[PDB]
Amino acid sequence: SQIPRLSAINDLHKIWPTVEEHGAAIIESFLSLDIVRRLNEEVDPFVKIEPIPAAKTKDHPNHVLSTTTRLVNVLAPISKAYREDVLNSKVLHRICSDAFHVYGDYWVLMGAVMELAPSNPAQPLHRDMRFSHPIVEYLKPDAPATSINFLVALSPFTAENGATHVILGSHKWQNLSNVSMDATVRALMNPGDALLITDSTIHCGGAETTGTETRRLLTITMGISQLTPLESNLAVPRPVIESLTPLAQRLLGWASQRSAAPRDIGLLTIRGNSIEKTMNLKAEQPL
Ligand SMILES: CN1C(=O)c2ccccc2NC(=O)[C@@]12O[C@H]2c1ccccc1
Ligand SMILES: [Fe+3]
Repeated sequence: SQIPRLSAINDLHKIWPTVEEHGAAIIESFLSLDIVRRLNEEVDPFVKIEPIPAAKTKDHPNHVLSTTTRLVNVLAPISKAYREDVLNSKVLHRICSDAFHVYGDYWVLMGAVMELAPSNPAQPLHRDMRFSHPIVEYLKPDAPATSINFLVALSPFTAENGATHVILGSHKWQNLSNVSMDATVRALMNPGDALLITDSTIHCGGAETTGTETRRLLTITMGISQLTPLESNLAVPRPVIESLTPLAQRLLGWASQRSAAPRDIGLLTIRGNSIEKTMNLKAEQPL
């Protein structure tokens, strides 16, 4: 059984139900080729100057990613396509509101570009969030997923160049005895396609075998606003923040948040008022 593939336009209402059942789905043409081009252009130089994940110069080194991975997060200050087109994706927001309605508001836990050098080895099969949010492991096994991960191809995903592996149905597994590469299928994707998984879906980046292709992706981890993001936008210039939509501002932690509790008292509030009301935060102001 292969990963179900869905149209971002026509099959919109089926995307989250598909992931909820099978643990993965491919959203064909999630981002247009044009958004992909612009995003690639914008992040290019920052990918190039990015050192190894556990570089000695970092005070939060990432010891888990391979030395042949480059990860660049906090994309808003770096990319117009990201902070405008991506953060406002209608497809993304329908899926996220489908997925997280039982909990309340959601935001970006991390939006990162990942680039894999030629001959990058495959990752060990894993679930996300275990190196940042121990709390997730203590949730009841049937609790609705508290984060999901959009893995957006920014270049072709082939079997040959290390397209992602997923184990369909593994988001519901409790006993991990059958975890093996034998159980996986591949996410073959064109640029702009997206693989959508939950935080319980067992998956791994694939082994790059050509020795010449450089595979790149945009990973967008969306999570309930009750969970702390992996990345901070606190240092993003106010002019940039005030160029965004109110929705994009909330996704980046520049607005208060709400839970779904009937008499919700809110998150990140200030003596009963919102961040944005308190700071008189403007929105949609061109730079
Ligand atoms: C270390 N890590 C990440 O840096 C990461 C990167 C992008 C998006 C999410 C993310 N979160 C993770 O939990 C984790 O896929 C995890 C993983 C496990 C094993 C091997 C490689 C990665
Ligand atoms: Fe992962």
